[PDB]
Amino acid sequence: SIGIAVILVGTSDEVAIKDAHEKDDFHHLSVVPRVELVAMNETDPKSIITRICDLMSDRKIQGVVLADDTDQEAIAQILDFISAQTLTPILGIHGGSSMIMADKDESSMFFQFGPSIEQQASVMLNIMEEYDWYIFSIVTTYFPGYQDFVNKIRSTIEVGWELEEVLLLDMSLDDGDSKIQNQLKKLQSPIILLYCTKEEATYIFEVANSVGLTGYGYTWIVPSLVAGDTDTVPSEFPTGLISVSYDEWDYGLPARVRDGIAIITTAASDMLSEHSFIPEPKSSCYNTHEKRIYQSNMLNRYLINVTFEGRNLSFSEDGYQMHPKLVIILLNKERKWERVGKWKDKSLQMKYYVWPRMDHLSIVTLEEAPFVIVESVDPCMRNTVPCQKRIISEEPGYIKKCCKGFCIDI
Amino acid sequence: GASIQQQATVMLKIMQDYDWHVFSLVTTIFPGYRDFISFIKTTVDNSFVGWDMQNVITLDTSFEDAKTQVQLK
Amino acid sequence: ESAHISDAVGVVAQAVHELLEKENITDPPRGCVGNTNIWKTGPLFKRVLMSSKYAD
Amino acid sequence: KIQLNATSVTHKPNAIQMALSVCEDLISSQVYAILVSHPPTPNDHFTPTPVSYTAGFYRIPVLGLTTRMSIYSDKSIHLSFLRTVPPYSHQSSVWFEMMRVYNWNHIILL
Ligand SMILES: *[C@@H]1O[C@H](CO)[C@@H](O[C@@H]2O[C@H](CO)[C@@H](O)[C@H](O)[C@H]2NC(C)=O)[C@H](O)[C@H]1NC(C)=O
Ligand SMILES: *[C@@H]1O[C@H](CO)[C@@H](O[C@@H]2O[C@H](CO)[C@@H](O)[C@H](O)[C@H]2NC(C)=O)[C@H](O)[C@H]1NC(C)=O
Ligand SMILES: *[C@@H]1O[C@H](CO)[C@@H](O)[C@H](O)[C@H]1NC(C)=O
Repeated sequence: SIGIAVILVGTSDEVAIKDAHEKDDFHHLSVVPRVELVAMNETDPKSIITRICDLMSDRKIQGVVLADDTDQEAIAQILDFISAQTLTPILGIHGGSSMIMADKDESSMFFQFGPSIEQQASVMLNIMEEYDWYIFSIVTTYFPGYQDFVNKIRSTIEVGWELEEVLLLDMSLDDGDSKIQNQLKKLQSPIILLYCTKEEATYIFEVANSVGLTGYGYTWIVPSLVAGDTDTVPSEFPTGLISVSYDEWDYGLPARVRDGIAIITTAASDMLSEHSFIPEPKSSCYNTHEKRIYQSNMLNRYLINVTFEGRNLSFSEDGYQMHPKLVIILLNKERKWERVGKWKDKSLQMKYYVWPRMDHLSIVTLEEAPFVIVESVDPCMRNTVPCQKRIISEEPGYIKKCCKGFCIDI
Repeated sequence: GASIQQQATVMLKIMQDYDWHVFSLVTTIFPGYRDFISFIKTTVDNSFVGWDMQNVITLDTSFEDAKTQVQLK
Repeated sequence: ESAHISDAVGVVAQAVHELLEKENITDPPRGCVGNTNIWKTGPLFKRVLMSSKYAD
Repeated sequence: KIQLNATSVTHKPNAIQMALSVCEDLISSQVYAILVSHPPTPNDHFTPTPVSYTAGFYRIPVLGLTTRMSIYSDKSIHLSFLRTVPPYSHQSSVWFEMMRVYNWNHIILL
């Protein structure tokens, strides 16, 4: 009979979520969770404080789920304080409650749905491995999660990877546009990687269009936070922008709500079965200092290992998920994001066998014993050249091999 | 006094006497540049040195430092 | 704390007078009721403060 | 014609209600700077942090006066916080100067 709080702010199909709220199979454990859904606005944090205070005082809330539609990281930033200061854990699944901040508190109990910085770096390097582009550069601003990304990529790249330019931009100081334009002259690789904020991204794109380093031969790949919302397209995002976003198309709001309710319920069941005790103290909103006596110290240990009949919804120590589902987007000529490929379980899947462009001449050949030697890829090495073999049984299938020989050397 | 071609020959002699065999060519929109280009092209091809010449840098207007800097780099 | 407060208040006064020398005067909204828009000269005012120099 | 109106807030033992009241009063006041001068807090936590975070929610500069912990030195999280008392890391530079004076190279830092 645990109390679960669902808060929705912004436009959403509340009736559909309520109908799909009881879409889990929790009859195998005596939990009978109680779920209350309430709508809210994005007025101010203090309103949220009052709402959660009232909810926990009335229904004895042991778990809070927040979903919104804003593009501000402050939501989880302040929700971390509430999660740390209250014994009831909090979860974020969509909207402003999804972007991962720097870190959570030691006493924090707040978790999010999404991948870490390092996992995104790994996926982006997998993309660069898929299509043979090994020359790149990295530029980022002073958002806190920059050192993690830089060190992760450096360690991962430590195949002939060649990084030749790393840039750090501090946009707190104004009148630095001339300095930015001068220091962007160091970029020489065809591909440049960026890690900043949306408005900062627009400013940097203004500077780039001023210097004209984004026309045809240069393509940009950016993390999820740069895009954020597919519906809105900023003013001058160059055509061909590549990014990876959380799969929000095949994973809708009711699915997120069901997953959150299920993980909360099963963590509570694990805590109340393995230790035979469920921490459900007096949910007092006023003077919460005395309400923190019954510190769980093990529900978090049971909140980081959850299976949902196929879905390994385990979480990490920092607060992020372990097995996210990711999708890749591209900016075509008209301002929209297309669905190009998928990444899951360290596997990269691309729909286009060759990346379309925004001289070049194709070569046909055949294997000959001393002159053209073809072999399968490494479960291609140096001094070899990749080659594509079409398979006819469906959609046109190709398999990549490695071709070398006497003629190839010429 | 001498013309542009004689002075250009003297300049290439000076360059040879110090063995600076790698260079480029930067020209403005100042009139008489194409004759200098042609004279240099004819002088290099009949020389004992075998000079290394980079592509010629030609300015268009008062440099905007937008596309001219691309060639200057 | 007696001298520290005096030094801080003097620095604040001279910094505010330095800021008032420039244009684009912005004031915070009432964030307690439906105001989630940022103060636009936040980083600008911090930059104003960084270049501050004192002899008192 | 610039006018200066003075407003200060007192102490409460808690921190959630303290932060809530501080944020509400400062929002209703539309202040430009925030000053905290509590060296001898009975709680050893030394936490004026929520005021700084809420000021950074609107990019409102904060100037510390007492705490010298290096957590506030991190502008990546403390985006709108400053202070006029250097952290203990400057004592490391002082010890480096001492090493320069007495010609000491190998240390045992704990
Ligand atoms: C959840 O707990 C189970 C049990 O401890 C974990 O299963 C273990 O996983 C490790 C690492 O793969 C193995 O070395 C052990 O042999 C496994 N033991 C059992 C009994 O399965 C499982 O990995 C945990 N899941 C998460 C992600 O927390
Ligand atoms: C100057 O500041 C004082 C506070 O120091 C303001 O007085 C407050 O006014 C509000 C609104 O009426 C009350 O809720 C507070 O209780 C008052 N506090 C005190 C201590 O008086 C005053 O209104 C301000 N005046 C100006 C010039 O804005
Ligand atoms: C503290 O500062 C004041 C003002 O500068 C000074 O007069 C006083 O002597 C200082 N402290 C002491 C007790 O020395």
